[PDB]
Amino acid sequence: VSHLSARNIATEALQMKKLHQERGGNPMLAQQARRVLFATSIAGQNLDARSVALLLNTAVYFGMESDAKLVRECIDYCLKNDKLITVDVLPIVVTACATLKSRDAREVIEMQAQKAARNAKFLDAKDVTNIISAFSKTGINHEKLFAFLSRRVQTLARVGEFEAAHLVILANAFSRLRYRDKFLFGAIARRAMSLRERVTVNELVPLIVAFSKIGLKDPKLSKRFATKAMEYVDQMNAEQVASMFMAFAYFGIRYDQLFGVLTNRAVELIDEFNAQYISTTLNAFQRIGINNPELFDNLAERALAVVQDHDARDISKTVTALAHFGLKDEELFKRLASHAASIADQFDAMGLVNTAHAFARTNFLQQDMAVALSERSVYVCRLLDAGETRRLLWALAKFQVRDPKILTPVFNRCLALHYDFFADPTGSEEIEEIFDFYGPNFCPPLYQLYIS
Amino acid sequence: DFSHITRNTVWGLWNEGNLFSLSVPELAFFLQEHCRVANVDPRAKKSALVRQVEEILSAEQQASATVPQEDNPHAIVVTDYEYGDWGAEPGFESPRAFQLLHSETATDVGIASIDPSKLPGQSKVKNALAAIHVAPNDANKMRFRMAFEWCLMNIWNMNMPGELNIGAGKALYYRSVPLWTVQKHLYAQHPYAWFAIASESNVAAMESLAAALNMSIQQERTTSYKVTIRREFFDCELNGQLKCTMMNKPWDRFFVSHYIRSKMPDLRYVVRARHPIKKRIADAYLEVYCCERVVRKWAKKTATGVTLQLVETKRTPLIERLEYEWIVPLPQQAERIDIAALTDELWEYGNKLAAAL
Amino acid sequence: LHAFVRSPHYRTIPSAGPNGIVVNRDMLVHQFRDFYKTLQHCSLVDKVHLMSERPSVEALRVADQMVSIGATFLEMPLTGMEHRATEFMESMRYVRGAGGPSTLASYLQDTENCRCNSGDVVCLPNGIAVGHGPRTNAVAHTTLKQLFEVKDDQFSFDVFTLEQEGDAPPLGDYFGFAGSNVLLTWKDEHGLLAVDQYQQKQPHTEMNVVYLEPGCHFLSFYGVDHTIDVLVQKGYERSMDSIAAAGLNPIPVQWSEMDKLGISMRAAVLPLKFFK
Amino acid sequence: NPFEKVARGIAFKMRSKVHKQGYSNTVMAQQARRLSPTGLLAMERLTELTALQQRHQCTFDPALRSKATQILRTLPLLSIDEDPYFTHTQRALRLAAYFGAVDLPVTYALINQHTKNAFMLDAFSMASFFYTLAKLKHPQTKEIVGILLPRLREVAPELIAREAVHILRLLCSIQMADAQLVKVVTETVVATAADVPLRDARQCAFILSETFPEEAQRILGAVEHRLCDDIDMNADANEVKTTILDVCRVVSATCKGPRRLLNSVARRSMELLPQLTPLDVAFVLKAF
Amino acid sequence: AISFAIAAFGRVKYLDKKLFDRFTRWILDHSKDLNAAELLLTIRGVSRVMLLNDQLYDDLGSKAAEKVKEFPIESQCVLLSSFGSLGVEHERLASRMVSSIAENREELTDATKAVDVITSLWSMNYDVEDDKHVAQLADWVVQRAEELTDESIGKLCLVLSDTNWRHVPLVRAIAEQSVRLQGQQSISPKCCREVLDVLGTFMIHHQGARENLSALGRSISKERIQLSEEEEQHLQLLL
Amino acid sequence: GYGRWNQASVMQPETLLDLSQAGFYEGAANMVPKAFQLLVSDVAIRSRYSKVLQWCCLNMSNLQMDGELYVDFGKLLLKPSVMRKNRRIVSSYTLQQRLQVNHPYTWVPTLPESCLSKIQEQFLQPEGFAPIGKGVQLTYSGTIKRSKDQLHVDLDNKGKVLAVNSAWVNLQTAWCTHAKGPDVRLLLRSRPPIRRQDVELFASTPIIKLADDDVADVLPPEHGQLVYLSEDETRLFERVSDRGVTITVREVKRQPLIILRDEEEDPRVEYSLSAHIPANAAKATDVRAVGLTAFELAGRLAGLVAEDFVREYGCEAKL
Repeated sequence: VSHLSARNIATEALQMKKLHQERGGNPMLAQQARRVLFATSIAGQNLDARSVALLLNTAVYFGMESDAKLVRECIDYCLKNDKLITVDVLPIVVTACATLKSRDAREVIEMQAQKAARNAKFLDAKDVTNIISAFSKTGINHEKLFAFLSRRVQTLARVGEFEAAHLVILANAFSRLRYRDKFLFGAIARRAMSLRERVTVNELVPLIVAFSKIGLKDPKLSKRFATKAMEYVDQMNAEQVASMFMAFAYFGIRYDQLFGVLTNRAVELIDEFNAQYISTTLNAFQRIGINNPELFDNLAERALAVVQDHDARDISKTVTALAHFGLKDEELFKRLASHAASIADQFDAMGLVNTAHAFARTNFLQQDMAVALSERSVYVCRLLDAGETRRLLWALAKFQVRDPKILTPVFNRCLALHYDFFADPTGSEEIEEIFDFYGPNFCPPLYQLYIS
Repeated sequence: DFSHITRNTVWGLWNEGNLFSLSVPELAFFLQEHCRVANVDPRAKKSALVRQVEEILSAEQQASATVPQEDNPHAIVVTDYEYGDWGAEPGFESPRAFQLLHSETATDVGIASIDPSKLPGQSKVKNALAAIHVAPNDANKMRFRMAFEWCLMNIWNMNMPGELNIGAGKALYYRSVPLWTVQKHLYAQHPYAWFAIASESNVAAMESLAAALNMSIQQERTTSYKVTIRREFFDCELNGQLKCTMMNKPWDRFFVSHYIRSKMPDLRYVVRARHPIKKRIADAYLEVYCCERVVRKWAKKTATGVTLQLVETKRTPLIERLEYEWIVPLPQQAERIDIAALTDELWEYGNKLAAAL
Repeated sequence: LHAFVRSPHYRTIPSAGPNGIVVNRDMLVHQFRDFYKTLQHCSLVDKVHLMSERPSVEALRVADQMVSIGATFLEMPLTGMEHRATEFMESMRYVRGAGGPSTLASYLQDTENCRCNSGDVVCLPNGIAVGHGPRTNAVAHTTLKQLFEVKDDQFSFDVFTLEQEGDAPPLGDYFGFAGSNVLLTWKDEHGLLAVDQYQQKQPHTEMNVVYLEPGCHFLSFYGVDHTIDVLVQKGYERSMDSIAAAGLNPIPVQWSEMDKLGISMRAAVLPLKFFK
Repeated sequence: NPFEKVARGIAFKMRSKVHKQGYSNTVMAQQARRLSPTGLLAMERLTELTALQQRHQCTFDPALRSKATQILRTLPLLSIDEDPYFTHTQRALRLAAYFGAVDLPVTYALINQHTKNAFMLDAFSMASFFYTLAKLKHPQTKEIVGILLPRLREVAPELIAREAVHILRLLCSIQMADAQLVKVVTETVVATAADVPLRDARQCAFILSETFPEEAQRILGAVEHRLCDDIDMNADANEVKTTILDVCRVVSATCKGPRRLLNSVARRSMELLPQLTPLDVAFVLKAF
Repeated sequence: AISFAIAAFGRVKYLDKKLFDRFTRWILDHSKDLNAAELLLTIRGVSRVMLLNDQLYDDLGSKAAEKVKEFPIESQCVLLSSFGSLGVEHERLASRMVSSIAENREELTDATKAVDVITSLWSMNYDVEDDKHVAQLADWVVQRAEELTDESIGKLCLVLSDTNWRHVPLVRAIAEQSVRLQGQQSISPKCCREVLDVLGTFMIHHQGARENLSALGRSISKERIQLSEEEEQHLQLLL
Repeated sequence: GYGRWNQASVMQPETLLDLSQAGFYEGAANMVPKAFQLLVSDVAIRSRYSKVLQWCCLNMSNLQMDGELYVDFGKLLLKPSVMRKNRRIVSSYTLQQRLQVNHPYTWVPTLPESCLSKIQEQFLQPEGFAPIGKGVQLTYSGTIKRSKDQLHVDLDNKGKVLAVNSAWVNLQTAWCTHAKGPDVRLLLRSRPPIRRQDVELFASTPIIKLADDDVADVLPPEHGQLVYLSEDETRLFERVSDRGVTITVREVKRQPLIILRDEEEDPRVEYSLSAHIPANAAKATDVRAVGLTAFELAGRLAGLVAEDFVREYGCEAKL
């Protein structure tokens, strides 16, 4: 008896979305938009596909999901009416039905993928980047479509037709898609080098990250990006500095001058470090092998400033980075241990074993943290391999824990993988320590297998 | 003023508008208790309290519940380097088809029927269902007959000749590999290898099965040359004198199912059709892969009447293993043969082949 | 305002094209990437679209599928052109990927016995100069007169039938147009016939005429918008001076080795006009 | 701190998905609307006899009452808590009322449906029920009204004047009027004296005059000046006659009357003298 | 207190679904006795909140069609705009309403309002190619086509292009006014692009406008693929 | 309408619709994020029951709520309409979604008599721990239907109401189905807030009139409809494993007297394990060992009553 006009509602919600994402994003506007959108409903009206992907895009932006009726009436009519969706509307629909957990939000994606594969040849520069960035989110696994889109990217970029902002989008989307191709990334790097100085630092760093995260085994590009990063180190903030640290570590080559100027940059930005990317700027150093202690002390000093709000994985990464050449600053170490005890929330099994192992190998034993981690160990021991089970067992032994409810599950697991438990030479010494504590009485089958 | 005021209630209001449904004492209590306000002015009327509460909540949100659909290209994300419980998903309810089967997993809950007439109450209903972890053998058998129905209809609608062959061999799963995740991975990447290996010592055993099922030798030990050429795969079956007998198009599998048993060689079922070849190109060679195959074939007629052919083959590529297979041509749409019982018999014979090697 | 160009297939370039003159394959695909840049940086076209590669070298002869005579396109009649039907069925898709449908030239393809060819009809400020020669019949001209001609004080639009000899090349190759009342022409008997037939048909126009030596390919379209830009083939500095003395900025383009193939620049770019 | 912030955000995000539009909630609220076959049979019989009610008004053919009596005698009526709003049941009660079916068992079945569930009766439903059950001179009205009254004292503030008139008439005919419903109903009728049908104000004042003189006086004072303007400027002789007569009755009952209204009633009575039956003049002088 | 309430909600956009449903039910019930200054006050109110009540609009349109003389000119324009904003077509209302504006054409404040009437009459899917009543306003715009501004020309180009209207004098007036607007340096590139679009679509040359308008009219429709200084100098080397 | 009704031409552009949808987020069934589990017997399922329970407790914490972990034993009977076209095999995910929309399951919490041989008279006796219970406590349990929601009341044998509060809302419901033994049902329940006016009101007005053996409903019709009354015999036992973990075991022999549906007719006997999860348990303190402990105890109790469940009382054709 009173149906809101869907088209005008869409034109209103577009303005509301622009206001919400440009003015700062006060929740009052979000609530107003959700109120108006909930009562909106597609009905015996005849909305065109251009003004249906808007009622879906804005809705999904504002928090709507398959729970609402608007979404359930907009995700449908995309299953039944697919001809209406042209290559301009496709990216919006595909990037809308990506966070949605419904089972039509995954038939729609596949039905669109069956259309973009055939039309992956007839696409200009902008639409290819839009479609690739749309399909990156959904995590689809259609290799023919990706091959065709890479072909189109190479054909379009043979003659310079990508601005120095679509290269970042395309590289990020393919890297997140985990698609290893030497031709496509070589072409993208060539095009990026063609547009000299148009790739500013804010557009340079993500390109380095995307290329480093793909696993391209090659010394070519990692050599070329070095001078660009060296020149651009002047005008970049802490976040990009740490991210580039991690990217250069993952490329796997050692550059003296670039790392030196990176350290000279970091020592000037030590104040801003918020410890969420101190983990990366430490783990990159650990991984590459560089062991320069000039900035380790400053990072240690800044770790005191933010210790109360280290993320869970951050503690694991930082402490395992404090394993190699750990300077044993117990002043920070004790508080880190106390926080790790207090942050004993949902963790990572690998995180738990690495945390305990790094705590034990540094020989700065503490009680409350050991108790908490040993308590948590039971729920994750069923998902550990032989090596990590051995590390966890040795960490427990160095913690001097004799609780049967804690040790029975790990012993059962290590018996289940005895052949792999014994066949790792690098842990053999560790073996001669674990049974050093528990004695032959504990788990007689394990001792019998150990003697042979 | 009372305990029915809760942060959940004063949030479900704020998100709904309608914040003026709470009287002055309610909002004063909310500001005093939850908002840690020093002391609300008793003189304050409804509107000032509503404004203060809304401001406090707006500052309290301190997060973003909006998932952006845009693609900001200045986002440096170094962090990156299913059971359907939390809701009721709305709108629910080159291998072309591969589903994994196993003899232990059976991740499909079974359903039974029981009459709780003796239970308290309920003494009017004589049928009710329940839940049970169904046996993998029978569940996979039912899924197999359903899949064979599907793959038979899919080739009936194309009116294309085809057949089902069952190879006895192992499967090696790569390190890159619940069961549905495995099914999706194998249907997406194919990170597996199939090795058709048979021991020679079992030959005397297999002849015994020929007497067990009363199978007659339809083809003696015959040496043929299976040669696939590129032009497209073209498979020619040369005789012992290098003369082509039959040229065929590539095996286009439609239904694939690798039964990975715990022990003994696995069973690889393959429903596949050979695309008919235009004679204009077939006549050319009648007058990259190359194998010599010494083949022995036993034949029988099953209880349902389909031709059953047990084929042993000594394969040896030249451009080398024993292999055992079952062969049953795909029934046409004019035969009206039973499907379920025939499928059960074929599954049992496949089990016999697996257990006899 | 939509210029469709197609990159050449590297492997199937026929060396020593149909003139007895050898061609350098490794340089065609190097000059094409300069022609594309100049085309997209010459203010003559809005967007340039790169069609996918095809085996046949003749498939590079774009701008024979159809002609843009406004918001309605006219695809040329099927006569001896079926041997490229696939690239006449796929190219069309490239059009619909950015543009849209049209009259479909059902008025042209279906009109009994009919013959035409793009590069033989050229749009002019208030007219349609059709080249009556060895490529387009008079019936096609009559159909164009029935379609695009409007006769009134301000509803004025004329169709001009330009006669030419049997050996004449396509009309658009030697009798061109450019912005601000300039009428480029080739200095040969074909150009003389063009200007003669133009003066005998509505001589009130009084538009400037510029002469070009024969053998100099040029690309210049009336377009929706006014412009002063001519794509002159390199090696013809006399023609460049002649046009530049008239107030038109000349843009030289390297086209020597593509000339040996025997295809003109007018037939190397397919322009369309798309309107909402 | 990222984990706790994200946990709070996720908790609120999943809470926001729990609302009135959810798939399971819609399916449940649509399944409850489905009726058992006995309900469908009852609806069919209701549709059948609705036409009989519509047709009886033109010919008044006898033995049609027998048809309705049989059609509703074994009417299944099973509609408990499948329609929280008392439609398809008040309608059935009205239809049975039209045929005088006060003694048939289904009538007391309907009354028991109303009384037992006298906690899902809103203002309109309760007012509509009280409009009937008065057209039905039921033998046991006393206990029905006694049971309903505690609910009526809570539903009263949202009662429109036209229904308040019937409510007060029912509660005054059977001497069950109280000092709790009357106070709130007179508060409502005094609050909205700015624009209320003067018929309703006069009716309420007269009905309450006998047992609650002060409330009738307050009601009459609230709509005083509008009543004076109606007495003065109106042209309908019969309406002004009835108005002066019943306001005179109100004044006689409460033994009080504002002078501003009395001057106007005197002036218009003098002007419109001949039409008044000697009873009317006697009543006017009685009021004075 | 219904028309007032609707126009006080339909002016700050605070539709309440149930309250408005009750309001519209009341109006549909007693719809025979709403005078002028109500139909305007309720149509302009229930359309700034975008309710597509089929029966309500179909009745209010007819009632305003019967009462046409009482409405002033500005009221008629606002009524047509309110009906056209949503798209709720009503042929009878527009046919009985545009005649009044045509007859009283000379009272419009300037020529922009005539194009506003034509545009908001097109949105209602009323064929502007119909009887001469629309043509009178079009010619009136033509005669005094100096008051048109950028937004007015922008609105006029869309209606001219979409409905296939062959009006040549109107197009020439648009061209000349656009030329003088650019002469005053107070025109926008989108207007220039739309003017060139409509000119090209109708096979009209008008060389006076193409010379001094196209240069403005291509910055909106030219893909400026960013080129580096080295690439710029290489391209200069090319030509 | 009047005034200047011909100057309706100026309207500020910064007007965006602000519909109000009051009455949307409120309610009892629309206040918490729920979770469902269809765990089937015959390890690795106590990982689902760990993850979901932990997230549910975290959600209960972040909403500033408290609840308790309730576990009992009974027998599900899924409605015959859950399956389609008579297919005995269905995905464990599709079934979990089938049961989550309509909830087409009938739940009967009961155990055969003579099953107290193991409980209190085996090693289960120590498991039951101290019987702090004060002996059978004659109690009546009833529920009332308000205009909007429902309330639950416990009334002592001879006296006024001793408990009156809101209905239960259970976040996570798990059907840990067994084959031949009685099925085990796990819950994480919570209480919606209740207005003190309502509890004092239902305390003031006596609910029932239990004169002599027979009982009747004397609730005023202006407050609700009495829909379920049953005489209860209750016993309690408590365990404290040095962690404040009060896993309380409780036995109740309820005899349904005031009945609405034919489902609840005959006398029933029900065990129940319980814990307590306050608004601080989900913070820091482990809240998963409680769930796993209750799961293991319930599984052992179900195993110890496997044989007699399929005895002359009842039958299970689980095949």
